[PDB]
Amino acid sequence: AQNPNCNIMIFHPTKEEFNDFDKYIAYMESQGAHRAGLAKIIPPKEWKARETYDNISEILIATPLQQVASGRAGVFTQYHKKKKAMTVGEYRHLANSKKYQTPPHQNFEDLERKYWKNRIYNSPIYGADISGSLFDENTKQWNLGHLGTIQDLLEKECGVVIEGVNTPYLYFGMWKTTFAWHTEDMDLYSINYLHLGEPKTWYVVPPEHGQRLERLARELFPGSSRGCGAFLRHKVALISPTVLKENGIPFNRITQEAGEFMVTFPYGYHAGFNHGFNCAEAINFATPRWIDYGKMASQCSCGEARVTFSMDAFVRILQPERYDLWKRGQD
Ligand SMILES: O=C1Nc2ccc(Cl)cc2C1=O
Ligand SMILES: O=C(O)CNC(=O)C(=O)O
Ligand code: NI
Ligand SMILES: [Zn+2]
Repeated sequence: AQNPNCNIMIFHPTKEEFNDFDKYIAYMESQGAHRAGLAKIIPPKEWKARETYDNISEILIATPLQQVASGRAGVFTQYHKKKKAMTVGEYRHLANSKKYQTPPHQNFEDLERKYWKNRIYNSPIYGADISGSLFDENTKQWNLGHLGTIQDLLEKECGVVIEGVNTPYLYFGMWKTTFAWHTEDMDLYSINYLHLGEPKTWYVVPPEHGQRLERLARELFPGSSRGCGAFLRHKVALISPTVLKENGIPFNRITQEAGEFMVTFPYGYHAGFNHGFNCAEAINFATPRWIDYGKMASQCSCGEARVTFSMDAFVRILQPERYDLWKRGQD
C-alpha cells in the first residue's frame, strides 16, 4: 500500500498535468495521498488565480464573527458572536491594528507555540463562508468556481438527478482565527486556495483513524457528547497537538502559504489557525470514491449543525433511513 504511514504529501504538477482536475486527484490517490487526510498542491509556476489583488477592498463581510473561547489552553470550545458589517478594507485595517496583529516571532514553530499558549485569552474576528470567488473567469485550470458539481457527480455515478448547487466560499482571516476539528459535510472532499496574505497552519487525522479522534472528543467534551451523537458537526471543538500526542491520536501538521492549494479527503478530520491577515477560497467536491463515505457519514440531528439546501438530496438519496428519521433537526 502507498503511503502506509499516512504522511501529508506535497505535489508539484506541471502545467500539462494541471489541465485535468479529476485526473490529477486520481493520480494523487494512486500515490496514497488520501491516507493522510490532507495534501498540498503547489501550482505550476506559469499559473495564476487572477492578475492582482489590488481591487478587493470593497467586498463586504456582512457578518464578521468574533471567535470567543471557553475552556483550557489545549482543550476548548469557541462560539461565534455576530458583529456589524465591514468591508474587506476595514477588516484588513482591523487585522493589522495593535489589538489584533500577529506578535513578533522567530519562525512558524515559535508562532505555533504562541497560538496554543495564548489563543483562549483573545477573541479574533473571522469572515466566514462568504459566498463568492476571486478566481478570474479566464483562469481555466483549478478554478474553484468552475469545478464539476457534486450533484452532477452523484448523477454520473448513481443515475439519479437531484436539486442543488455547489458554489465557493471566501474566508478572510486574521491572527488566531481558528477552524475547529471537523470533517466536511457528508464527508466530502474540500479544496482550499490561499489567495493572499499570511499563512494557515493545518492539523489532520488520517481517515482510517478518525474514530480515535471522535472517542477522545467524547471524553474531553462529555456534556457535548451527551447532547449529540455527532457533536463535532457543530464545528466548535479544539484540541491541541500536545493533547493529541498525550492521548496517542495519530495526526500530522503542515503550513499552507499564499499561492498554494490544500485538498482534504473524505473523513479526514482537520483543524487549524491563521497567522495574520489573509484570504482563502474553498469549496466541496466529490469523486467516485467519495460515494461510499457519503453513505456512511454521521449526522447531527440535535439541530445545532441546521446545513445547506443542497445537503438534503445527499442525505435523502444516500441515507434514506437517516433522512426518514430526521423528518419524523434542520426543521
Ligand atoms: O443538523 C442537522 N442534522 C441533520 C440530519 C439529517 C438531515 Cl436530512 C438534516 C440535518 C440537519 O440540518
Ligand atoms: O480555512 C478555513 O477557515 C476552513 N477551511 C476548511 O475547513 C476547508 O477548506 O476544508
Ligand atoms: Ni474543512
Ligand atoms: Zn448536533
